[PDB]
Amino acid sequence: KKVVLGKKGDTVELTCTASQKKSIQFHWKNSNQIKILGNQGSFLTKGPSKLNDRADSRRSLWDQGNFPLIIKNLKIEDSDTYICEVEDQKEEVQLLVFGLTANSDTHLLQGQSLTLTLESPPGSSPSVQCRSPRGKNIQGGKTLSVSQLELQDSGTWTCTVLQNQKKVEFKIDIVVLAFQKASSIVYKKEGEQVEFSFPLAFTVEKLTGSGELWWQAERASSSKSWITFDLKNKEVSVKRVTQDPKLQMGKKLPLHLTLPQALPQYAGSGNLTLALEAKTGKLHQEVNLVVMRATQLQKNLTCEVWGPTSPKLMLSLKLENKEAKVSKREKAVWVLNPEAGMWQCLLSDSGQVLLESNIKVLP
Repeated sequence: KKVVLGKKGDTVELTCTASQKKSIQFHWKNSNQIKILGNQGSFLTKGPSKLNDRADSRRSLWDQGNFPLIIKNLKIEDSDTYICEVEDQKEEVQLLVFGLTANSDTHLLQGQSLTLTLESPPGSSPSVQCRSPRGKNIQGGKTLSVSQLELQDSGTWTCTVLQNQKKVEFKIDIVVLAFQKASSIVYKKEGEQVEFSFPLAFTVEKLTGSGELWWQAERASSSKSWITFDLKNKEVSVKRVTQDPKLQMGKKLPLHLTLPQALPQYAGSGNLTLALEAKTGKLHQEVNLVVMRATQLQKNLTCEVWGPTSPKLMLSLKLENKEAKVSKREKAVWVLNPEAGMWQCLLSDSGQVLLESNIKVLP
């Protein structure tokens, strides 16, 4: 009742051993008495089975009393019981051949699904467990499906098939393209020339990609504001659009959404959607910009932080020398009546300083 598990397209070696270390008559048959292979003296014979072109022995072991059935390029339909007849005795082995394929041979996107399908012989009911590089585990029988892939799922998945207390292992390479950042965030001040950056992971491929960035300026519901770009290899180019501010873009693959001067109205969220192909999908990665404006009215001052600020942060204005001239939790604080000193406006949260903008007072 011996059981051997094979992999589709692999080779297997089914063993037969005589009592004595000498070459004797042996023959391999299947469960329907179809001759696979045997010897005639020292010679190999092959029977009229469907295995004929893929069956062999190792004749260098026959003088050792070993008469193996080697089957290459295993097919699912090679699953059968095989019998070696040697010295008036029968040695029985059940071969079960499995195959395991991803439903996609092409690179996948983050958030897209992955489905593995186990090819199995009639009358077998195996369990399957597969594990991604990140440790994601999926279990099943015929089909195993992960709803949403993570970037960290890219690489070699290891799948174990369990059948008859035996197991066999499949390694499947999964390739997906994903952004290397979720919410990028830049804290600048009325003036500071803003830069943004969203990287990928090299790739080639033909006619392949273009999308655009969308922005929700703070208060200025005046949306539909954007920039459109087409890509091909290490070549990028603005399809058209931009307008509104002077956003400049690069000619080179490592995308740099440039914002000439960080003016106050350019604060808010944004989604940079990328979508290429062969068998498309669309990447996304968030973008956000905050601005701080430290400016003394007349003999009295004020400063304010626009954009995506947290209801957890604080703002403060002091003349650096001495401590807190005004501390608070909001985006538009004021300090009426300042004294000479190179004042610092401070935006943070918890403790670590986020935005810092210096400015002096006169008398």
